[PDB]
Amino acid sequence: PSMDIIPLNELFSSQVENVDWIEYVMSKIRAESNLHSRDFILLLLDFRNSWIDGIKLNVQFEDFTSNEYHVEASHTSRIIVPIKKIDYKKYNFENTPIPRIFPGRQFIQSGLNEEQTIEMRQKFWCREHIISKLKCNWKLTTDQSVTGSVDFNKFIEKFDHKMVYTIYPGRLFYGVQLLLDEPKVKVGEIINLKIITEPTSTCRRKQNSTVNFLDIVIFDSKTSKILPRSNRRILYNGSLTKPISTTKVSEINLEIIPIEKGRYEFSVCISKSNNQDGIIQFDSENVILSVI
Amino acid sequence: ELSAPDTRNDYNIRGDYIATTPALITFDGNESFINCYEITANNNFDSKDIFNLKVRYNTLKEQLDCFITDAVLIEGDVEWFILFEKWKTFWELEILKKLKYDYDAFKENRIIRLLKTSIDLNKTKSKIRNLCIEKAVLDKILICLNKVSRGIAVCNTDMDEYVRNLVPKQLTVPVQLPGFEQFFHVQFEQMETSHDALHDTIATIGNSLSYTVIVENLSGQWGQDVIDDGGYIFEILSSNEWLIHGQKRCAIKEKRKEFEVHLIPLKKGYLNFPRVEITNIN
Amino acid sequence: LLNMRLRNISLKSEHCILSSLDFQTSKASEQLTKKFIYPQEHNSFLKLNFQEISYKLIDGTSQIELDPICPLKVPLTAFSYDSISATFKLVLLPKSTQPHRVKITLAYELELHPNLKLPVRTSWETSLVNSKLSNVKFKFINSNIKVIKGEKFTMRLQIINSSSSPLDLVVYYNNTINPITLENQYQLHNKYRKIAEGIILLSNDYKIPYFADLRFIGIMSGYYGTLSGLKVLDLNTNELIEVGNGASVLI
Repeated sequence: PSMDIIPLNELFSSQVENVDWIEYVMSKIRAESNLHSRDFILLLLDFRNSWIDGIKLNVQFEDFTSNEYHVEASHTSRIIVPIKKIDYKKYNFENTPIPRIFPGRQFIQSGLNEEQTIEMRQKFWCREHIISKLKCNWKLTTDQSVTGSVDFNKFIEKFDHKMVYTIYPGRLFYGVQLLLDEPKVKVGEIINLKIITEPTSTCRRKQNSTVNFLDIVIFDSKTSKILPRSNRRILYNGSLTKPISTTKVSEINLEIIPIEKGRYEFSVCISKSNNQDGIIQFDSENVILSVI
Repeated sequence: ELSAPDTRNDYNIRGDYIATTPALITFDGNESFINCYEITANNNFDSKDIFNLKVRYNTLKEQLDCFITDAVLIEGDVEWFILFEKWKTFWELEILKKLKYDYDAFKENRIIRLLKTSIDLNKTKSKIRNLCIEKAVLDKILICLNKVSRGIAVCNTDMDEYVRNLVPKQLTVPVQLPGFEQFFHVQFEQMETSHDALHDTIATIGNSLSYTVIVENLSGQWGQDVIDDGGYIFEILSSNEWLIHGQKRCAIKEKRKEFEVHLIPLKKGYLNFPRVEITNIN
Repeated sequence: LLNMRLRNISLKSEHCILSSLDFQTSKASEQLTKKFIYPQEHNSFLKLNFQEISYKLIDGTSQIELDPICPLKVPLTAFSYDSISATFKLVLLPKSTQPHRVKITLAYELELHPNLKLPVRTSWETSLVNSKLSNVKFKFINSNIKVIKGEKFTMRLQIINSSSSPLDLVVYYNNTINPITLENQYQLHNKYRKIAEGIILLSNDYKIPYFADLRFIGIMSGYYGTLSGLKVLDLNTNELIEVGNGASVLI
C-alpha cells in the first residue's frame, strides 16, 4: 500500500553484519574508494498479503537479493532495499514521456505550463527508473510449487516533493562535497579546507539573481552548534558568508585551527541573499574531523 | 598583515591573512568578520612587546565609482582620447555627488544608484562648454546607472591597480595577567543517575587582581540532569592556595572555587600569567 | 558564629531526594579570630572538625553519606556532604538533625572545644504518558534508557485503557521533516532532521490488537532523549497522542 525513501549517513562499522542490506552496502563501500557512503538511500516498502497461508517473498533488485522473510496471514513486513542516487548530469530528465498511439490528436493543446510539465516529467521518470529494476518472486510455505511473480505498476501510485528530493539530487540547488587534509590534526596547526560547488539544472528557475550566499555552521558532534564567536573552538580566518555565483565551479577554500577538543563536524547552508528568511537549501553533506 | 617588534623573540605568527583571490569584504554589522592569529610564546617569559598591524583597504563607494568610471563612460580609449581627458576633474566633481544606493548593493545588486538628482545635471553640463560628443555619453551613462545592477564578477577586473589603498595600522601590546598558578585536580563521580556522559573542559585561565580568588565551573552534562554528584581530591600542586569545596554535585550550580590571591604568589612565568587547571575525572 | 552552615535539598527522579549540607567558615568570625591570632603571629587557623553526623527523626538513626569522610582540619574553607533521603508520596515532611564538633585548636597544643547541633525540616521549596480525554495511559515496560548499537532491536509499549472498546488506535513514526535568526533556524532544522531519519519503525501504520510490542531499527548514532517521532493516532474522534517517553543512546 505505501512506500517511503530515507537516506543514511553513518558508516556502519562491523559486527552488525547479520542484517541483509548492511553487508552488501558496506561491501560496496569497503573497497572501491570512489564508491563512497553518504549517498545511499534506503527505500521502505511494506508487503501485506490478504490470504490464509504464509508466503516467503524474496525481493530481487538488479544485483541486490534480499533474505527470506515470512509474512503469515494479514501482517506487514517492511523489506528494506538499498539503492544509490541517480545522477542528474549523466542523464536527461526533461523529455516528454511518449504515448503508445500515433493516431489520435489527444487534445494537442495540452493544458500545462513549463515548470508543471517538467516536474511531471521528473515525477514520472523517477518511478520509471525505480520500477524497471524491482522484482519479487514469492512462494507459499505449505504448498511449495505455486511460485509466482508480482508486478509493481498497479501498486506504486505517484511521488511527492520528498521522494523527488531524496531519489533525485538534481531537484536540489547546488552540488557540494568537501575536501579536508588531515582529520587527526594536533591543536597547534592550521589546515586548509575546500568546498567545491557545482550548480544544478534548476538554475533556470530564477535566472535573475546571479549570486547566492554560502553560510557556514559548526556543531559539536553531540548537538547544539557553536555561535560564531567560536572561543574554545575553531579559530577561523575570513568570515562565514562567502558569496558564490550561478554556473560556476567555485572553491571557497578556507582555514581552520582548533583550540580545545576533538569532535567537530562541518557543513554549509545556502540563503540566496543576506537578509533573514531568504533561505532555500538546508544542505547536509556534513563531514567530520578530530583533534587530539 | 601583522608585524613583530625589534625585541625579536621566536614569535611564530602562522596566521597571516592575504585576500589575494577575493577583493571582497563587507562590514555592515549584520554578519561578523573575525580575523585571528596563531602566534607563539617567546623562548622565556615575555609580557610587554608591541604589535602593529597593516590593513590595506578601500571604501566601496569609490570601488563602485571606479567601476562606473572605467566601464560606464570611459570604457574604450576612443572616448578617453578626447571626450573625458579634457574634463576629468569635472567628471570627478560630477561623480562626487552621485550617491549610489549602498543599501541594496549588498543584496543581489552592484553599481545601482539611489534616487539622487538627475534633472539639473544636464543643465549644469550644458552651462559650460561641454561638447555633445561627451554630453551624450555622460547623460547615457547616468541614465543607464539610474537603473542597472552588476554582479561580483568583473569587479576585481576594474579594481585591479586602480585604487590607492590606505594601509592603516593600530597598536596591540599583548596584555598580561599578574598571578601565575599551576594546579591539577582529579575526580571520582559517585553516581546518582548511572552516567549522563558529560562533556569536559580543562581550563587554563588566571585571575589578575589583589585580595582575589580563582573560581571554576564544572563540566557540562547533556543527558538526564540534576544528578551525578562528583567527589574530588585536590592535590593543589606548586602553590599553597585556599580551597573552598569538597565532594560537590555536577548539576545546575556547584562552583568549586579556590581562593588563590592571598599567599605564596609568583611572577609572570609566561607571556601572561597562567593557571592551567587540568581536571581528570578518571 | 564560627562556621556558617546551610543545607540544600534536591529531588532526583529515581525516587530518592538528595539533600546536601554545606559548611563554610564565616568571614566575620575569620577576621574576629584572625586579628587576635595575628597579634600572636598566626596566619592560618586550625578548626578541627572531628565528629560530623546527621540524625533522622524522633528515634535517632544516623543516615550515612554517599562516600567516605575522614577527620579533617583546615582554615578558610568550605565542604559539603550529601545524604540520600527517601522520596515521600504523602505530605509528611521529614525533620532531621545534624551535629558537628569543631575543635578550635589555638597553637602550642592549647585547644578549645566547641560543638554545634542544628535541627530543621528537609523540605525542597516546591515518564508515564497519560492522554487528555480518556483512561488511556502509556508506559514502556522495558527500561527507557537502553544501550544499543545500530543493529535491530525491540521495545515494548503497554496500554491501560477503559475496558469499553480497548482497540481502535494506530501507530506510525512519520519519517518526514517538520516544515519549520538563521542560527536558530538551522538548529531547529538539525533537530527536525535527526528526529525524522534517526531511527525508523519496522512496523508503522500498525493496527494495535494489554501489551503492544513494536519493533524498531536504529540508524543514526546519538542520544535520542524523548524520541518524539512516533505518534499514536486515535481513530475515533480524530486526535493524536504524543509519546514523549524513552531514550536510547546508539553507542
